[PDB]
Amino acid sequence: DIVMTQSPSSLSASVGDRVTITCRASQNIERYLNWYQQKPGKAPKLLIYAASSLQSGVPSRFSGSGSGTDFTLTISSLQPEDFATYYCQQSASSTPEYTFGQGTKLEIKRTVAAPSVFIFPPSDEQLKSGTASVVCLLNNFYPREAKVQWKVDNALQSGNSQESVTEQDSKDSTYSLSSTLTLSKADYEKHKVYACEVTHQGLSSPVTKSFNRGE
Amino acid sequence: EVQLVESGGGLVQPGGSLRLSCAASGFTVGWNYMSWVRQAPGKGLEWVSVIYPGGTTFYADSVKGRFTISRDNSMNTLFLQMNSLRAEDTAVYYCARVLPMYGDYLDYWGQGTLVTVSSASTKGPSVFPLAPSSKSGGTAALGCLVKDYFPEPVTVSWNSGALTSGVHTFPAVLQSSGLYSLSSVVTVPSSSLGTQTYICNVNHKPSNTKVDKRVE
Amino acid sequence: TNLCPFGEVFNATRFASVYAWNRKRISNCVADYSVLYNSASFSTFKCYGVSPTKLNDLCFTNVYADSFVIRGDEVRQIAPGQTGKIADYNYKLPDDFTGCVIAWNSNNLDSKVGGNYNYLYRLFRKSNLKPFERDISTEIYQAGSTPCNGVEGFNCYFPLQSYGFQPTNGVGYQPYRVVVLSFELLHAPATVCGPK
Repeated sequence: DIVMTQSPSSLSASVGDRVTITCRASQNIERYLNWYQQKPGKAPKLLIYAASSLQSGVPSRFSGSGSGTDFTLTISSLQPEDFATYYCQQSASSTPEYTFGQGTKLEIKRTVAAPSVFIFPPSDEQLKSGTASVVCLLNNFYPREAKVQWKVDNALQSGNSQESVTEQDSKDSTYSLSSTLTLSKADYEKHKVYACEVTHQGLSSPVTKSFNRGE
Repeated sequence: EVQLVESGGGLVQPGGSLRLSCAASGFTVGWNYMSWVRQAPGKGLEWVSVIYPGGTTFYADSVKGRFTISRDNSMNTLFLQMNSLRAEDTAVYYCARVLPMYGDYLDYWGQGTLVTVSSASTKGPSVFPLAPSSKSGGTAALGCLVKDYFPEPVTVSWNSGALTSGVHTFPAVLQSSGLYSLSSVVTVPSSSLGTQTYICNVNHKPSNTKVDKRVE
Repeated sequence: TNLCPFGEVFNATRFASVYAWNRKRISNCVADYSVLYNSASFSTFKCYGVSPTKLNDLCFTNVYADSFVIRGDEVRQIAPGQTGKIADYNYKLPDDFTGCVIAWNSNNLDSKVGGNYNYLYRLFRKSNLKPFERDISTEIYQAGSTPCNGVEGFNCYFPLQSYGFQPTNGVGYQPYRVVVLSFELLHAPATVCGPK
């Protein structure tokens, strides 16, 4: 079966820039190549069909070209909502044996933004279930690389926390992070003060948010 | 207006079966080329199956002999019956209308339904409030921690969809437990904590757990 | 003395589009399949029911020569029990098909620079074709709930599409001419036989 290789696999560019993604086919597929855009958690949207024809309702800044083995999808002025994953798909065979590329993720470059840090102590409702989850929140920052260290009575925690990062916001191109530190209620009640210390490019010095068990 | 709505996804035991439905409005499925496309978590798109207007079917070699695609015209619905599901079949499944005029391209997609196949049991979530404390400036964060559920997904809205600004619902992370947990937060002017009432609506339909919890 | 007119079908300056596939009835002559059986021009010659060896010693009360043009990568759809847009909406062979499918590349005959868009195929039809059925309808195909009234647009599509044969195309997308010889015989007297 025909293999579609997309290049690059990830890309970062600024608002207003010209962006080009390439799709290469292991065999000649003439112009039986389509380009789709997929935003996180949303349905893929058809942008280009027959290599160079633009689907109705798609902005004119999207356009595709190429033929045979090599094709390029270009966006002439990148905008914040274009953060997505772009897939090329071939339809060369008369009988259905469609294949897709492995996608190019297009991320927006923007100015540095420091996160707003918040801390949430464990719900009392979760505390009558024998467990405690302390949540640390990093809101609306860029770049995505942030550092969250939990400290329980100034003792660094390891292995009992997990982190989740949203995908790039479609309006301001920022990220947000949720870090959950989970303890037994028994080992929750053993310590007094819980802090999350965040290090980010947009912060002069690490920012720590802290609380004392039971205020 | 046109739309395709998928349903039937959920948890299936390895080797089990499940029937995915895709209800169409606008085009009539009986007269269209239709296709099913799957996407494994975090990876790329893979063609699954296609049905012609005349009834002819085609299947990817991963799924031949195990998946069958069919139609109901009265219901205007497409169906994907899956048998002896393997772990690799875990994916988001989209239905798509296909147009044949310039090769085959998929001009309208369904919006996915998640099929998770594993030997674990379905679990309803416990939803706890992440309440803002008094000193936690000009903005205040509040949210819901949806903990210990299986499988994904859970849908969280705020004030039954009335509040969408500032809402961040984070991708779920699988705990050492094998259970999922997830955070949905939103930041607000802290004056707004006297104005508005904030209820998080969590729904986990593999369990049909529906919980509306106001926070603070 | 009367030989059958296989040159008229095989050596024809034109072939029909597959949706409008042409059929010549062959009656009351002696057909030798000698020229065709051993020939350096063809790239497909599959016979079902009959063996191509015996072709010049077996007989039928009529034979039909079906002529059309498709692209090479769909020639394998011209066969019993196969599926696809050609087999479903243009030319269908039966499951009990007794006859020979012959096909050869015709890139220097039916492609032309900038493309020849005279060869069409039907890509939209409500139901599959019955064996040896021909559909010439050009009515706008209704894909939605609202009727079309002969106007194309969204969910209202022209049912035919041109092949667009260009000589630079790959061999799978090159035009192939196809002759389907259907051997029909009933207990009417046999009228088409061979050199014996």
